[PDB]
Amino acid sequence: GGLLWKIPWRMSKFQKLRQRRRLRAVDNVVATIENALAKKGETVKAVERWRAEMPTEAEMLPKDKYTIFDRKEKRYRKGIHKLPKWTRVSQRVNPPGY
Amino acid sequence: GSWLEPNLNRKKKMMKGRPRVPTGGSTKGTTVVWGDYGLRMRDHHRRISAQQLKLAEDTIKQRLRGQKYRLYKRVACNVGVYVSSFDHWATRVAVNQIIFEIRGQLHEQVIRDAFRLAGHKLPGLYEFVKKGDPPVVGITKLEDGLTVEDLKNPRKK
RNA sequence: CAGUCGCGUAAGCGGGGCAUAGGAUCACAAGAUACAAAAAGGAAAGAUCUUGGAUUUUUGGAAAAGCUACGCUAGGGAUAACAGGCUAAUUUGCGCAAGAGUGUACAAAAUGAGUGCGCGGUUUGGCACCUCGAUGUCGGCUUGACUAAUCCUCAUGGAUGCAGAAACUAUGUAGGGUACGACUGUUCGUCGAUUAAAAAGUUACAUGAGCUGGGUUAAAUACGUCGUGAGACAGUAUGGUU
RNA sequence: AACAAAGCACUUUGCAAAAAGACGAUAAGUCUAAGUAUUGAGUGUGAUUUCAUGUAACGAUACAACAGCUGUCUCUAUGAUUGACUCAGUGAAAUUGGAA
RNA sequence: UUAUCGGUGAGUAUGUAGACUCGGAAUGACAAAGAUGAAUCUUGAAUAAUCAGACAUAGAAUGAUAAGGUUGUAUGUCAAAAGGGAAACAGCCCAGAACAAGAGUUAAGGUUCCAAAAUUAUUAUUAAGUGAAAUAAAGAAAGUUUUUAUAUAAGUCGACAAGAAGAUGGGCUUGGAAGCAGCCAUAAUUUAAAGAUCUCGUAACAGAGCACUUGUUAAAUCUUAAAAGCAU
RNA sequence: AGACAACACUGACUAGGAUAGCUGGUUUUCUGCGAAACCUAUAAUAGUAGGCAAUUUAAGUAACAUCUUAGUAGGUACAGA
Ligand SMILES: [K+]
Ligand SMILES: [K+]
Ligand SMILES: [Mg+2]
Ligand SMILES: [Mg+2]
Ligand SMILES: [Mg+2]
Ligand SMILES: [Mg+2]
Ligand SMILES: [Mg+2]
Ligand SMILES: [Mg+2]
Ligand SMILES: [Mg+2]
Ligand SMILES: [Mg+2]
Ligand SMILES: [Mg+2]
Ligand SMILES: [Mg+2]
Ligand SMILES: [Mg+2]
Ligand SMILES: [Mg+2]
Ligand SMILES: [Mg+2]
Ligand SMILES: [Mg+2]
Ligand SMILES: [Mg+2]
Ligand SMILES: [Mg+2]
Ligand SMILES: [Mg+2]
Ligand SMILES: [Mg+2]
Ligand SMILES: [Mg+2]
Ligand SMILES: [Mg+2]
Ligand SMILES: [Mg+2]
Ligand SMILES: [Mg+2]
Ligand SMILES: [Mg+2]
Ligand SMILES: [Mg+2]
Ligand SMILES: [Mg+2]
Ligand SMILES: [Mg+2]
Ligand SMILES: [Mg+2]
Ligand SMILES: [Mg+2]
Ligand SMILES: [Mg+2]
Ligand SMILES: [Mg+2]
Ligand SMILES: [Mg+2]
Ligand SMILES: [Mg+2]
Ligand SMILES: [Mg+2]
Repeated sequence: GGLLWKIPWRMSKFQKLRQRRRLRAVDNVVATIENALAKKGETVKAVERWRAEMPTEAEMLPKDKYTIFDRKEKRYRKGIHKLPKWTRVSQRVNPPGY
Repeated sequence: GSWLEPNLNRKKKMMKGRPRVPTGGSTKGTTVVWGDYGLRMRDHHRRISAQQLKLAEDTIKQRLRGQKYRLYKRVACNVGVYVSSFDHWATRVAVNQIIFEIRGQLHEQVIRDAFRLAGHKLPGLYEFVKKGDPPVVGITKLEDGLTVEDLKNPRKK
């Protein structure tokens, strides 16, 4: 190609700090909504699905926070900053073994 | 037919498709089922041609000629590649899948040299595999008690 | 729902086919309707309903062959004659890895099948962002600048296959050179005789507001081939305001 | 090298009222012709020789060889004039979105 | 009579998938009730422009798993959207500009200097300016670190000294084959050990090493290999 | 020789009578809302028509959007043989 989209393949230590803090901020929203309902003895299907199949920032591996699964990459991994609107989208789980 | 020339019609054109990319825990084709040693494609998923697999077999036969061995082929060329009309037969292979297998009254080091020379003729990077080692789920070998459910578990840290 | 028929003990079923592949209007023609009837009585020609004949097959429905290199106008440049841009299938562009084999012996002095991993942008291509100096996209002249994958000159490793000499292979290195003529429209090329050697590529054929016109395009004429013909031709020959 | 050309060949024309041919919104009529088959018109060929082809002669046609000649060239130098250049007089043009 | 050729039966055997789907998501779709919400919806009347879109991400078709190629789908941006970041930038990452003021509060992104803000703390690696806002590959190797094993005063590791028997020049083979052209065998024996022989060598013997065995020197976290991270 | 017939000739000059789905241009300010490059038909694909649908402002709304809860249609990813 000729149109230059200068996107580095890896993130900087400053972007990683904000990715860590963005994952840790979505945990407080799900922990606030999950505890607010438990006091009322209530539950939601989407709040129970999240806690089941999604990990917290303290349970994620570094490669799951800064990378995603791309079948067209050599090692099936791609920088998470390559995902559209990656800053306002949730992406924590990748296919097993990849 | 054969493993290099299927019993299919060349006129009927096929779509390109894509090799199988198991994203759900499958381990099909990643273990040695018949022979004692195998040749694993350990880097990426490709589409191998019938000319590349025939040269790989000829390579192993040339190195192991005059010796007693049984070579099993774990792939078949059932994909018609049409390069503008029919061009050749190819096969789609996933990652960490066995290509060949061997068994006989040979030395392990003598077989490594055979599979090593066959890993140069084929495209991509290959790995010598023994019988009894665990399977591969994606690009992760299930070793040290690792199971397919631990790779699916979100909590890994 | 009304009309009135079939089958069935009855319940009931029947407005063709197990489902999915058959075009109107106009005109024209055959039945019915009793609407209107250009003074009036009739009629003709109209109106409603039913129906028929359609590669109406360009099937929402024209009765329809070409040439223009002498072309004209209005436009677009959906890339078309060029160059630049993207790609790298292919190449007369290369490297590396591996080593079947050749080398009396002995893989790696030399040599290297079919292959794998690559660089690069020269040839033939693909694409079409882009209208412009082109179909041999290129030749000669003048004048360069740069590259290094080296023909000559300089330093040098290997060579049971380096005794010497010559030559081979490879590593450094682009300072300066790489001429002259004949025949080929051209570079492609081919040869002659010298020479330490008579190597390549990039620069919009590097360079026509620097030259040439070998070219880049015409109208004339003859011949050849194709077409019923006008004409066409990546044809051939002579001539043709740069 | 094309057109014409002399020569040659073929078709047509009997002239009694209009010879054929050409022309005439379309005729009278005119050229043909004050001509008559050795006449007129049309068509192709292109003297002659041999019956497309070979010679003499001719060509600002195209091409080749040979001899001479020379600044075409090896390889340019010098000289002359008129421009170019400077002073005085007169005084254009294409072009130009705006320009540090 | 065949672990030869094809065929048949059996297999809860292995793989293959656009026109196989027994199993089977998420997503999206339809509609009901309640709640919330910025009127965003429908209808009536009046009445437009537009009908080569482009790129990005995912997943395909096509091409050659080439193209800033061509063609569907999902989502967004540009088109018609300024501002901050991406050195410069239609399409990417943020965020939707009515006008001012403020060391105001933040996004993306950054904080040695150009240039607003850390030469801010903690633990490791790299020595190549690798790298530092656009990853060239396979591969090579006493680069270096860590981990997992591992040798060790019963002397590791390296070096040094000597030995490395006999039947036997194994049989065949060939002009010659004596461990070492090739063919076949290569159970034994005796020793501290010693392959009917791994690399040379001879026309063939001979001859020199190795595997193998003893001793000497000598290590008190100091041996060897594999894989992983980062470099060449 | 498509040669010449007075700037013009593959049919001159002059006067009278055109069209152009194509190109270019279309002039003051403020305010509100705000698209599309898709489908169907078309001798149509550079056009046009009907939709979808932008705007104006009236009448309606059990309107429309989103979520929750229960239900329904349908076989992709995956997985399997
Ligand atoms: K003329
Ligand atoms: K608005
Ligand atoms: Mg560019
Ligand atoms: Mg390979
Ligand atoms: Mg009447
Ligand atoms: Mg009457
Ligand atoms: Mg139609
Ligand atoms: Mg229709
Ligand atoms: Mg275009
Ligand atoms: Mg040999
Ligand atoms: Mg050299
Ligand atoms: Mg030497
Ligand atoms: Mg010498
Ligand atoms: Mg010098
Ligand atoms: Mg040139
Ligand atoms: Mg120029
Ligand atoms: Mg002509
Ligand atoms: Mg002719
Ligand atoms: Mg002349
Ligand atoms: Mg004659
Ligand atoms: Mg007459
Ligand atoms: Mg003639
Ligand atoms: Mg003649
Ligand atoms: Mg004359
Ligand atoms: Mg003056
Ligand atoms: Mg495109
Ligand atoms: Mg526009
Ligand atoms: Mg912007
Ligand atoms: Mg910066
Ligand atoms: Mg402040
Ligand atoms: Mg500062
Ligand atoms: Mg650097
Ligand atoms: Mg759109
Ligand atoms: Mg139009
Ligand atoms: Mg099912």
